[PDB]
Formats: sequence, structure tokens, C-alpha cells
Amino acid sequence: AVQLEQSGPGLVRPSQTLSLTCTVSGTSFDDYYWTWVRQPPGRGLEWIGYVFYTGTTLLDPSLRGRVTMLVNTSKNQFSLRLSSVTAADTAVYYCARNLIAGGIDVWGQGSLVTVSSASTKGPSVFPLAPTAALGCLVKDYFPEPVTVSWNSGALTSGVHTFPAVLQSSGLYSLSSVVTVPSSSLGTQTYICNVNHKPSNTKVDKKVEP
Amino acid sequence: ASVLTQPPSVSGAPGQRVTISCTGSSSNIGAGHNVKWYQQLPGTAPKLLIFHNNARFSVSKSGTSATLAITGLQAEDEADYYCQSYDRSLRVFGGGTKLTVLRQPKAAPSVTLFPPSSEELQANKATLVCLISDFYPGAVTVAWKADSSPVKAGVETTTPSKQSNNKYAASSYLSLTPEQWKSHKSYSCQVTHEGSTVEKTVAP
Repeated sequence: AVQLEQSGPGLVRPSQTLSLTCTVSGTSFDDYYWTWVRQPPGRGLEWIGYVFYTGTTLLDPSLRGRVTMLVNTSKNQFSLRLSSVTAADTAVYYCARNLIAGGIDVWGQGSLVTVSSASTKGPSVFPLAPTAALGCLVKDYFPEPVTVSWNSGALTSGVHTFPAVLQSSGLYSLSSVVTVPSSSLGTQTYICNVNHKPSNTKVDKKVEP
Repeated sequence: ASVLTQPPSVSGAPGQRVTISCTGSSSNIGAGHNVKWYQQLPGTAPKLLIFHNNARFSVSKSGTSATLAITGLQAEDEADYYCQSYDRSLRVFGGGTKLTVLRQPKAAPSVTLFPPSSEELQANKATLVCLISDFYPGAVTVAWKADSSPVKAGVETTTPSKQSNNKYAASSYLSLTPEQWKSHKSYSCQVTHEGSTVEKTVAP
């Protein structure tokens, strides 16, 4: 249908420029105010601004001076560049479709941007051997998020990925577990695919009993 | 509340009517601008609410304030609700209202405990993983025992967070050295919820 997808760095150092792009599909590009909205962790929604394909643009006055919005009609993309970020700019950033009159009706999935001086670290993945529950422990990574799928997305039935814990080390760990029929523990293979886009690390780990 | 003001929290019983107000000023709602409403369920993007031929959701507006009314309140209406309006071409959001549906049944937690993998013990480290799910209401106490004595050090427990199904999930991790793990007959993850304990034990 109309599909909007964000893309950009997941970790940005203080004082640098956050840059994010949204690719639009399933809609005309020229009749909408292409929007960015952000939501800081545990806080409400904050409008950032919009851009129309002609270049008409407006932005939130409290971010005046830091926002540049870019449109690229040939790619059906639009971008946000937010300069001089501080920790305060850590948030989920959504690109969205504003109908001009009618509200913001289609939202992307959101991309989490963490602004930090700490370096990325990809996860160590350990198997959690076994209905039986089996899983993967995705240990000590930074920043969030990590994506975990099972059997390259083939297994969705009974998968539960838990919220990560922020440990005293400053690093995160999470666990993903899938509940399986006991008959299968030998006949079926269970692979967790862990993708940590901030450190560009993908790990595949087979879990055996 | 942000430039528009909303109650932080509203609650109602199933079947009841609840109201969520959104107060702005002469520059925005009081200036002949429309008020839009978004529903944001746990871990998802906001959804714009549509009031046409909507049997349960309706809006009111007078002066500088607007209101969302929900009738025949159901547990799947639990969500954060945001109002939004306009000040010229600026879009302005309210600060959000958490709607809670009352009188929902207590659900006791399912607890799964995993021993350290042999692989991790090769790394000279050991993590015991206690996964706690499907409980309601959202507070639990998690305690760890090494045989019968309490373990305080090395414990990291998350704050419970609400799942799509409206119940909560939490995790507790215990970090041990391989020698501490091998030197006890059992380790238990003890989870107490609304006064009942569920305990799970593992042994080297």
C-alpha cells in the first residue's frame, strides 16, 4: 500500500549532524507534506517539520537553525538533517504523510537514533538450549536496537523477543525465545538471525539440544 | 501536555464512556483550526483516528478545547492518545493521555529459567536468564537464590513493559563466574506477583 521507510545512522556523536532519509512508495509524491515527527524515549510526540515537493517547508520553531529538509523527486525520497545534536535528540524518528488538510495518515515504522559518545559494539550470541522453549541470548551490544528473526523469518509462531536490559556496563542484552513442539527437537532446525545494524554485525546461531 | 494540554492519565471500566480533553489557546484550537487524534498502541507508530460512521469514538470542540469520547470502552482501547492541531502551518501535538481499562483479570506470570550455555562458560562468564511473561497487573518482585541463600550481587532486572496483548513481560539476568555457578547445587529465580510466588530452579 502506501509504504514509508526511514533510513539513517543509529548512533550519532554529540555535535555531529543527524541525517535520515525516507523512501516513499505506493503514493504520488507531489500532493503531500512529507513529514518528520520524533518521540524521545518515554516522552510524547514532537513535530519537526514538513517539506512539499516544490520546496515549501516549515519546521518547529524550537529547532530553528538546526533543520534542513531535502527532497529528491527522482528517487521519491526526502531527508532530514539535524545539526549539532546533543543527548536530547535521542529519539525514534518517524517520517509520515501529512494530508495538508486531514492529518497525518500514514507513518513509517520509526528509526531509533541514539546520540552518544560511546562506540557501537555488536552482540555476542549464545544459544539457550531447550513444548520446549529454546532461545538466543544476545549479549552486550550498544546501542539499541537489535533485530532477531528465526529461520530467516520462516518461524513466527510462538516467538517472543523480550525488552533489552541496560546493564551497569552501559551495554544492553536481550533474549528471544520460541516455544516449539517437542517432536521437532531433532527433526527441525532452529536458527536465530541477529542483526545489529549500528555495528553492521549479523550473527546466525543454530540452537541444538 | 506539550503546546496542547491533555490529562496524563484517564481510566474507565468496560462498557463505560470516557472522555479525553485537549486544551490549547487562541492561536491554535481557538483559531478555527481542526483537531486530529492519534492512537498509539505499545511499540507501534501512531494511527490517525477516523470518526466517520465510527460507532464508539466521537469528538467535541468548544473554544480552545476539544474532547475525544469513547463509549462502550473495551480493553483493546488501552493505548496512548494524542491530540494535534495547527498554529498557522505549524502542527502542534498534545502531550498524551494513557488510557487504562479497569477491572481487568489478574494474570499470574509464566516463568522460564535458562542455565548458562557451555559456550558462554568457555568465555569464562555465566548468565542465568529468567524470563517472565504474561502477567497482570504489571509489578513483580524477582529474587534469586543460590541453594537457599539470597543472591543480591550481579542481578539486572528490567522494568515490566506492556505487550500488545495488554499483559506485561520482564527479564532478570544473574551474572556469575563459572566457579560460582559450579559450586552450588541449585539456583532459583523466584518471582512474586500480587502475593503469589512462582519459583524455577536450575542445577549445574
